[PDB]
Amino acid sequence: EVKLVESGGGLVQPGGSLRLSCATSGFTFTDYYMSWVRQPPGKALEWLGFIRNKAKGYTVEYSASVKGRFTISRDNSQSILYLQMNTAEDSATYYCARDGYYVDAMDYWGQGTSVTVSS
Amino acid sequence: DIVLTQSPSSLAVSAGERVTMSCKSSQSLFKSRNQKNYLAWYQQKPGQSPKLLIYWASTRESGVPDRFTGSGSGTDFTLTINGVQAEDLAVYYCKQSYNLRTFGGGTKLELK
Ligand SMILES: O=C(O)[C@@]1(O)C[C@@H](O)[C@@H](O)[C@@H]([C@H](O)CO)O1
Ligand SMILES: [Mg+2]
Repeated sequence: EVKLVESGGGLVQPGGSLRLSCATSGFTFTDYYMSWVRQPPGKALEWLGFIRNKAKGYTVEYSASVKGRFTISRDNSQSILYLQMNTAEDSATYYCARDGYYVDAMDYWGQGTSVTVSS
Repeated sequence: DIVLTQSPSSLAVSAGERVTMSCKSSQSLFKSRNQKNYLAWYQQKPGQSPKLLIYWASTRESGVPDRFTGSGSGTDFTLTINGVQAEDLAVYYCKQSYNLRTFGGGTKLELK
């Protein structure tokens, strides 16, 4: 049974930093890519970036919207994905999802974690 | 910078009837290599996490009911729901995986 679980979301304020976590299981973690997708309340899904698998070298990719400010890390021994957010529009529900060049899609998703922004 | 336009923004139907929705890409998502269309459809029920319905334009994911059918290639793609069920109330996103990943605006399906 595949599992993805996001956590580490809450209230913050622009310029600040927030660390998001995605504990996984039920599959060979290192065999798959891992993408982060967000969704502002009542808006569309937005792909933020992913980190490739074992054969690819765990290299990372980003969307122009978050590139630089955001960074994506993974723990190949514990099978946990990370989204290190740095620095009003970033507010949203944050989903981590299993990705890869097998089906070229995110075939498994977490339940997301809410990130708000209030002074 | 790939742009996927989904049409229409929203639509409503009764349970049991047939619906189609469009996903047009500003760039071809077809790779001559493996001869695959790097487009996928995602179903998102209200207040729930997105689910993969179809990949490679026309390939149905495991567990997905046969009433969902993806079609098209290049820049024109279509999602067809044959005999809509109440469970189908959701927002349907098309997503290009040709270069990185990009989501369409999404099409919200209502069931009255
Ligand atoms: O960036 C990737 O490593 C990746 O392999 C993801 C695949 O889904 C696919 O999009 C691929 C491009 O199509 C280039 O081949 O890039
Ligand atoms: Mg699968």
